[PDB]
Amino acid sequence: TTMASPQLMPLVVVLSTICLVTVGLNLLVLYAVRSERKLHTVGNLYIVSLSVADLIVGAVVMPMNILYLLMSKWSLGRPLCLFWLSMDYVASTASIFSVFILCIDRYRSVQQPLRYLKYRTKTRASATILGAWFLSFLWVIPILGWNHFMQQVRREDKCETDFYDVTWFKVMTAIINFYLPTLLMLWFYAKIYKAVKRQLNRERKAAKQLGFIMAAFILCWIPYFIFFMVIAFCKNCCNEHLHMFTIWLGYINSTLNPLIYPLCNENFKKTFKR
Ligand SMILES: COc1ccc(CCN2CCC(Nc3nc4ccccc4n3Cc3ccc(F)cc3)CC2)cc1
Repeated sequence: TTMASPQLMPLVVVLSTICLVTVGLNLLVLYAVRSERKLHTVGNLYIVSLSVADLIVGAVVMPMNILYLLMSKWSLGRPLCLFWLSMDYVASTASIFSVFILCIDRYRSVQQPLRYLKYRTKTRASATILGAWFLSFLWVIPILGWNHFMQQVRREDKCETDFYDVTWFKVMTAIINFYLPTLLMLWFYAKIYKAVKRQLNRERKAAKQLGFIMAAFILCWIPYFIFFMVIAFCKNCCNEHLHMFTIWLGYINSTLNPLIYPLCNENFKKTFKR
């Protein structure tokens, strides 16, 4: 019945725990924000956007990915697989765009906290978050319309994105979506950290929070992306174990961010203590 060998259970039994902990922590963060007035700041809007993206990548893709791992097939509804892809790619890129927006906001604030003050109303933070989410949801077009744009799954042993066999698009979208946000974020973070070390202490807790979030990303997703852009050329080169572990390393990052917040802010630990 497309089962898995009894030696593949002792890891799914903990993947389910990771799935439940991701949605038990992100939901806790979200309820913390909507239960206390002190947490309706500007950067907490970006934190909420990140927590929502992690809730989606912990509640929609985690159980579907676990079921796909346990049952090595996806003859389980073509539109359902399309929805899983459209809620995996969009969530994973929305997390990295929300982090990018937060990093730009903090870099503008640390630029000079006398010139970026009239562009920090919460309405504009919400507008930027909605714009980032729109750019993320733009990922629906290629997945659902590659058979319409390029005159080209038809593979029922496993459902996959329609451009998996398109090396040029894969490498180009990987380069853009990861590297350019990653490079820009690293540049902004270095520019922040220089000034923060320069002046002086809430700055050396907020800078550490942003640095830990960025470290989480650039250190838990890059094992996936280096493999993704080395596999785009090597075709006799298909180690499934490393790929399957790197994807779940990124998912562990999604789980870790809700643990990152308590250990970098006192307000979050004060509202998590009860
Ligand atoms: C059981 O076997 C399987 C086999 C396959 C799968 C799919 C796993 N899925 C996991 C998440 C992956 N996201 C992803 N790849 C990308 C390639 C180019 C551009 C963006 C890409 N993005 C989104 C992203 C964006 C920024 C970022 F910082 C991180 C990611 C896509 C793959 C699941 C189970």
